Amino acid sequence: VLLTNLSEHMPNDTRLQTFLELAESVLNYFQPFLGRIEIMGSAKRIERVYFEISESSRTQWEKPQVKESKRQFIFDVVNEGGEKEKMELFVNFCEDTIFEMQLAAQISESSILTVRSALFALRYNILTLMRMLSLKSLKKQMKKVKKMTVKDMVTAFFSSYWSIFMTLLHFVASVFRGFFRIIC
Amino acid sequence: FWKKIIAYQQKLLNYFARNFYNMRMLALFVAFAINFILLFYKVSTIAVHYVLEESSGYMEPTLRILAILHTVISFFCIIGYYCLKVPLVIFKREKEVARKLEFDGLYITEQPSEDDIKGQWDRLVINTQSFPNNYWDKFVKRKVMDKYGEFYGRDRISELLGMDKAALDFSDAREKKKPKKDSSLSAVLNSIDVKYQMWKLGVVFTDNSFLYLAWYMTMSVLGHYNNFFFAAHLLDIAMGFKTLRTILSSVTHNGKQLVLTVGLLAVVVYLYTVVAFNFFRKFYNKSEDGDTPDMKCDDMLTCYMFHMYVGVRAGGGIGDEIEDPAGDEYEIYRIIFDITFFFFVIVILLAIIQGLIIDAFG
Amino acid sequence: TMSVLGHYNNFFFAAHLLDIAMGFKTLRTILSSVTHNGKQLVLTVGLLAVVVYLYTVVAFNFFRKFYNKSEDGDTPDMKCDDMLTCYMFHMYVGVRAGGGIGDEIEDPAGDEYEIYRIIFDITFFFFVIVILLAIIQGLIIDAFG
Amino acid sequence: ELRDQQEQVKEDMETKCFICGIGNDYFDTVPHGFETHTLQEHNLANYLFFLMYLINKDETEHTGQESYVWKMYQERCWEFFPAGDCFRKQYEDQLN
Amino acid sequence: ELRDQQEQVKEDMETKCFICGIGNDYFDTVPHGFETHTLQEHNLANYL
Ligand SMILES: Nc1ncnc2c1ncn2[C@@H]1O[C@H](COP(=O)(O)OP(=O)(O)OP(=O)(O)O)[C@@H](O)[C@H]1O
Ligand SMILES: Nc1ncnc2c1ncn2[C@@H]1O[C@H](COP(=O)(O)OP(=O)(O)OP(=O)(O)O)[C@@H](O)[C@H]1O
Ligand SMILES: [Zn+2]
Ligand SMILES: [Zn+2]
Repeated sequence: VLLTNLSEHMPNDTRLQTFLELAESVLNYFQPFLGRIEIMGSAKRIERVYFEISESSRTQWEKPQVKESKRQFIFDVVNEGGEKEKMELFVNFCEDTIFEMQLAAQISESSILTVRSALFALRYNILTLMRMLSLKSLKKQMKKVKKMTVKDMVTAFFSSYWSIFMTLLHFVASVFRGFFRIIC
Repeated sequence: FWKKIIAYQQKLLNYFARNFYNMRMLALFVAFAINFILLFYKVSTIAVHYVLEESSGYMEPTLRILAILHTVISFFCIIGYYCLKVPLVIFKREKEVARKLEFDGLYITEQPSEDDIKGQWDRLVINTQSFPNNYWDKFVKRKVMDKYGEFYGRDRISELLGMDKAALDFSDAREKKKPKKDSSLSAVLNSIDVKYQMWKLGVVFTDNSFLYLAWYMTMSVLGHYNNFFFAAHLLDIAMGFKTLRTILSSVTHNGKQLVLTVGLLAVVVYLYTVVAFNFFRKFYNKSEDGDTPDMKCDDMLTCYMFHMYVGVRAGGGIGDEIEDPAGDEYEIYRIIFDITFFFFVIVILLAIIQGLIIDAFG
Repeated sequence: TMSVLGHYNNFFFAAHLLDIAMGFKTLRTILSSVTHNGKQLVLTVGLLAVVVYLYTVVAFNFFRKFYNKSEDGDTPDMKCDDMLTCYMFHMYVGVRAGGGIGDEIEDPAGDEYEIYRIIFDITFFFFVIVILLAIIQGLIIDAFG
Repeated sequence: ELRDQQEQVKEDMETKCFICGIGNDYFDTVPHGFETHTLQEHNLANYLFFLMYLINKDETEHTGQESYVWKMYQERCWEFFPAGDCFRKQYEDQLN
Repeated sequence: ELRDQQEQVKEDMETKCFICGIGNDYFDTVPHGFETHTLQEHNLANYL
């Protein structure tokens, strides 16, 4: 807190900057627990205030129901509220939230299968496609197409994508079978 | 030898990639022509048959040729998509996984969430020698080694990313290696990354647009077996026209709200069926003759189906289709029943649907 | 030309009442609601035609027995024995019906396809009658806004 | 009306600070200035945490600022909340 | 249209002074400055 106050009130001091890199680890550790606010101080002057925020406090504030309460409060003050009582409403909401947080802290005492099936089917079908594609039959294909034979090259070109489409159909059928098995 | 084959194959790939969109438009036009012809079937009756009204006589061969052409165009559309848009998907996936590896250590620190198909499948590609094939940054493995090698283990990172430990050092010390003939066999088998191709096939199979085009091809193929399967290709107008997409965005903008409104309608009609089944069973006789009574509310499921099917579609509610309440001791209760049904199910919930559509437009 | 034709047949003078659209600023403002989204309205009509065509395909392939529109049993008037006839029947009758085609086709009770036909009628009512007409209304109201 | 109210709530939050009310245009002179101000300087969550800290802290252990804010909260005087002014606006010339 | 007109009336009253027309942003430099100006300095009731 001392170092953060000094850094924020001495923004152009390299001598303090060096201390900041030296204390980078401690400051990084304490960043979640350090809370900063600004107030209109006793000297008719705006002042920074640094305080401690508890881990339990942070968790209870980040609880989803507290977030829903915050959203409802913001909606209420923005739509059905004025600037005269805005801070009064904010303080009342803060008090209610603090009480709920404290009560929750007191009372707090202490899919994958279908993904696996789809992955296994992908593996099996693509492995079958790779097995049928990569073979010693290239010599037989050459023996068919000795010469140029644009017709043969185009036929093989279309056959490759037909095989890809058939593999996709087999994979889709396997996925459907797996889904039926898991639901039954 | 293979230079000319590769040149011709690349020429065909580029042609299909260039003409991908034009072939989609041609497929839509051929589907429209096929359906215009299909408007000319009649039933002839033993098994019945579907016969064209061959006023000119050329409709049957034209339909057969159009079906063949549509199937060929669908196959060419699949090929063109693979040539054109698959590389973009591969580039996006490679970029995403490389950035997750380098800036988050996905497979170094936190591991996939065990329910993310994308991460579980992308675990395969990291080991491949062609990991950033479409992504420009070829130094991603080196960057990950530099960032995470100091603590997590150099050898372990090398195993994770599939790169050799001291191959470069050994080659610099002494290479003593010789090349191999290209025309000789296995020169293609040893030059293809089977694991990378496996990952690519997996991601393109999981791609949504590729699946849609495969469904299009399958329906086109089924159209030869039964010609009416070509009618399913008219659904492509939704995905083909920007203005039609803008119009359908009104429906699809609040689809969740529409579905929940339908569910609420089902629940309130179920409550009305409970009330009718417990108090108004005598009024649900839907038989003209008095000899045989057709009671539509003697069973709870039958009454619920009757309400859903008839009262919702009726202009004035269930009261339009159930017996007149005049002269009964429950006349006032039944009038309230019918009026509230008309006000809630017919007037309000349908108004909720209309308002959802109009609010989506706005 | 229409005024000249009005002497030959006096009812051609009725075509001159269309000039109120081009004559009144307030009427032009009112018709601007229709004409602002005319392309969207035409495309919505086309989409309605396409979806009704799909429904006619389904009915012609599975629900031909229910399209008898004859009171007497001696002479059957089948409205879906021909694809074009079924399409015209759907467009002309089911769209104009309050509850869809199910208001005008045979009762599905007691049939083995009862559930499928109930789904058919309910989906027709929801899409053609409830949604697409709502799309037209929303287009007009959005043009006003 | 509900949709417009939600949009208005979003806009009056994305364009103004909830505490001081200074618009985002003033804070956006520094890059990310508005979000930095709303998440580090005038965070309503931080104000709630400060109120809770004051309530749970013993009265005798309060510092000068803590005692001042605590007395003002006890009297329900909310003048200590920065209204129309902030640290940056107070020390504009010193910082930049 | 009626709802939008009511909202516009509310906004042009919550953001400007009815008499001088100076926006609330100028007066809000002082805390509660706009309401103080509209209820003590340029009150239309006071003018009446
Ligand atoms: N005093 C303030 N405190 C916090 N945020 C503020 C404040 N004033 C204005 N804002 C603005 O509020 C925006 C987000 O606020 P808020 O936390 O309510 O939104 P959210 O995305 O719904 O939050 P959450 O992550 O809790 O769901 C910020 O981007 C910020 O610009
Ligand atoms: N010249 C002005 N006189 C009074 N109020 C003004 C003037 N100019 C702007 N205003 C604004 O008008 C707002 C309220 O005005 P007005 O008295 O009409 O509202 P109201 O809440 O309907 O009043 P009432 O209490 O009489 O029902 C004030 O908050 C103020 O900011
Ligand atoms: Zn602020
Ligand atoms: Zn004034």
